[PDB]
Amino acid sequence: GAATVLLVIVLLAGSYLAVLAERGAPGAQLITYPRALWWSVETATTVGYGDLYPVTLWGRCVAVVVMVAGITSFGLVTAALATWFVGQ
Amino acid sequence: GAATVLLVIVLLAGSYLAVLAERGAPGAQLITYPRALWWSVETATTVGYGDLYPVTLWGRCVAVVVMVAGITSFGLVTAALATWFVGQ
Amino acid sequence: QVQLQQPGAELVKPGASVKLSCKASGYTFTSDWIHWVKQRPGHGLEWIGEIIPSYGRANYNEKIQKKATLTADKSSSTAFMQLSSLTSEDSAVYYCARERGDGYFAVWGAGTTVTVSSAKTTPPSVYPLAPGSAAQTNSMVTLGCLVKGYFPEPVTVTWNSGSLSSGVHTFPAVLQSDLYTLSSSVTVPSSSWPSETVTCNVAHPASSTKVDKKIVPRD
Amino acid sequence: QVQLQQPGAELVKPGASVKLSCKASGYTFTSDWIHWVKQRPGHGLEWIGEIIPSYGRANYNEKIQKKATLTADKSSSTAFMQLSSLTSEDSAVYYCARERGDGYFAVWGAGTTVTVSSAKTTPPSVYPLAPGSAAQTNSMVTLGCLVKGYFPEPVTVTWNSGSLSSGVHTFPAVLQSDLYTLSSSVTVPSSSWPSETVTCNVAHPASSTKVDKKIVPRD
Amino acid sequence: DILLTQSPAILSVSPGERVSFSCRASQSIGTDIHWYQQRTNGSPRLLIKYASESISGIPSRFSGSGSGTDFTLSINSVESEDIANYYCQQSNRWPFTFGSGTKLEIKRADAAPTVSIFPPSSEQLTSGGASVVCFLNNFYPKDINVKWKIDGSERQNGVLNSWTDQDSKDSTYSMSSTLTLTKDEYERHNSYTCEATHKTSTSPIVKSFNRN
Amino acid sequence: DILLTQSPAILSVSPGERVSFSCRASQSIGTDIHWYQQRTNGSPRLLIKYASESISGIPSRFSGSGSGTDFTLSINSVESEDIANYYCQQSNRWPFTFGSGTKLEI
Repeated sequence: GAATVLLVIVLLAGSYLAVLAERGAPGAQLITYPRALWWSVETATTVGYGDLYPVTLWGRCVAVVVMVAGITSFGLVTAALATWFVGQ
Repeated sequence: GAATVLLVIVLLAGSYLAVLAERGAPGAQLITYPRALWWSVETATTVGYGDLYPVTLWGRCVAVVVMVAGITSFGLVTAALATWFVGQ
Repeated sequence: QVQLQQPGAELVKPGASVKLSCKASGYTFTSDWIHWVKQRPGHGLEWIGEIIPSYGRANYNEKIQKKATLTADKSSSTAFMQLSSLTSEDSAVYYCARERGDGYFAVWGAGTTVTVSSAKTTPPSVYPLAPGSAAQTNSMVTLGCLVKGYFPEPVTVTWNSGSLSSGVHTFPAVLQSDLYTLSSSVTVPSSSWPSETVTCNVAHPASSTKVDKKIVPRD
Repeated sequence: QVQLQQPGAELVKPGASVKLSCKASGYTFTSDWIHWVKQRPGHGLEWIGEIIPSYGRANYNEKIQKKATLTADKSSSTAFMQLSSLTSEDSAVYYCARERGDGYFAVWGAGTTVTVSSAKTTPPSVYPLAPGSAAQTNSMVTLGCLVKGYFPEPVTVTWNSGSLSSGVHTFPAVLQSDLYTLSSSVTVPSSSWPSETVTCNVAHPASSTKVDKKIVPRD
Repeated sequence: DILLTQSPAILSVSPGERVSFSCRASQSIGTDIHWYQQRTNGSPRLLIKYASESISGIPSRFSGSGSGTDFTLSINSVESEDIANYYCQQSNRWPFTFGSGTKLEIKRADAAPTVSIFPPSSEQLTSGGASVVCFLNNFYPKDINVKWKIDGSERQNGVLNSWTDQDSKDSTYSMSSTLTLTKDEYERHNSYTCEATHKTSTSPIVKSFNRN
Repeated sequence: DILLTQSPAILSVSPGERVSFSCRASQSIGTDIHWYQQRTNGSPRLLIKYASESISGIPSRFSGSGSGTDFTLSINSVESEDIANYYCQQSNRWPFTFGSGTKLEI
């Protein structure tokens, strides 16, 4: 219920930092905030579209942080699994 | 808390072995330790960027070991789900 | 209001360096990036580099020799580009532009003309161009002003402080003996002149000068 | 200090085999790979294969006929390349190089010149080259040494044990009757010679010989 | 880095006709292409973003299309104000890059030049210099020749010419011709004449004036 | 295997002039390209790694750029000591391969 707050904090912090890390790296596509936010979601949700990813060392770090913070933070699925387990 | 130790052991053992398996295979891109460590993380985290993967038989094995050891070892998310469930 | 303000010109002796400025106004976000683009006369746009004021990191075009160093002052909302050890190859118009972190340059500065030369600065002499006494006027009359002996480029010529834009032609300057010269043309209904005043305003950024010359019929 | 040490040369009769060595020093990691590269005279670099000492596995270029077998001795930090059943096509310089598992060859050995021939080894004869008595000297004087009748390549010529490098030209060897010949040139201020000694040092790896020849004015 | 190819470098169209500028990327960049307009002596101005998105303030006349490697900027019914250089720019991969630009040229009806000659000013003479200026304004095509004559005799020394780019006001061209002489040289001659020869006429257009 | 094309094979420049060597890969290799210098009778020496990374000990004069399939090695103001053969090498896919080399002539 409140975890979902940390998720948006990360997804936004990740989105931002990611762009910072990647610009400068010739060939990097993670360089505009908007799509960087789309990347961050894909990452936490862990979904697998492989359409956007990092190439710099730092970028991969922001990546790792988003995976940890976000894959965990997505410990929000369960709350939605509880409410949907009760009122149904 | 301590599981996170086994993860780094695997990610490092996987990263190393993976490079060993893949070199020799014409067209294999999992052939430098650094990116091989990036692969290993993607694998345990199970994230889905599909930018790096194995082509040799042995490589896929190191892969399977990393998936098992790591997807499991990533049973660290929960600890972070507990501390973040308490001090919050 | 002007979102990005850049000085009109900078004269630099070969080997010396110069620091260009870009003062920004309007909305400012932590996601803004300030870009610099170089354009030589008659040529295209070349990306130089970018900087993110909120963090202070700068990136540069790897394909070209690095002549610039970018910095930014948050309190004065000003971005700077230090160009060092310049040669004539560095002479060009340098634009600054703002990108909201979404890939396109929403707005551009007016650009700073940088001239790398050993020659000295020289304000232009502005002379009137009124028809001769034997010239037959039509329903329209053409007047002008001669701007010569100035250096370096550029000069901005307007008519009646800018209120007069239609019927105006300003010719490209010609270089002779380390000095430029150009003329500007203006055409108004023959009946309105001299009853209605016609004055050209010549600004020369490099010398920080701006003079006016009223165009009146010859004696 | 030299990170990779390789012997200067190896003469091999057609059909026979030879084992090249590469002794490494400096930092050593479990992730190091030792590579071997072949380069024929006047041609480019050709990758032969690689081996990881920490594990002992070796990989080879599939595009070329396999002439090599790679091994490594951890205790002596030495990598070996066994070339078997050689022909003149195998004559070339063979380099060993170290890669830290990150894709680039951080350092290279000096290379081993392998010559596949039936001819026999022969140390070079080193003769002095001093100006004739009627030669007029300028502010500079040119001396040299003739190195002929040696086989196989190569020979390394230095002046004053290497302390003299500027003003030195060593000409490519010419092959005639199963023997090579070349000369090396050195130019020093005319005033410094013979007051200051000038000696050439000729090393012939294949014969394990190195001789010196002091250059003095003719009788 | 992504190479953006803009060909042809110059596009000639008749008034009111639809025109299309081409931009090809060396590799697929989705729809991450933006178009800018740059008039003579002006700064670049954003026209279209992300291949086809409209920008407020830009005439509906402008539109974009394409995705992948091939993009197009179109103008429905071109008019004089559209005369300028057009550049594409990509933001799919770092670093951002620009195309080399395409100039829009309009083929209008022929127009004879308006010729005006001006005697040097008294303010200039006071400085020991004398410039005689001649304007050949608003003509088309831009091909034109100017000739100077002092006292009936062709003059060539001291003459400098300047030609404007096509005008975004009426698609015409203009040219200035300046004959500079010292006050002395100027004082020992009577009439100065400028003659313009243009396709619109078999006979030259001449303007003169006497120093007296 | 990845083919690395280096053309022209010989590049002639005047002293103090900027020069650019070209390297094109048969397929996209990101920035996994490295440049080596080899003087007459000398062994290869690493100049630039991962397309544009500087190596300590190498004159600032040397720089690299590019990504994907096209790469460039540049020298600002060439001098005599730069006379040598220049080779590119890729490490994106196995096996590592070398370009055929470009000679710098002054």
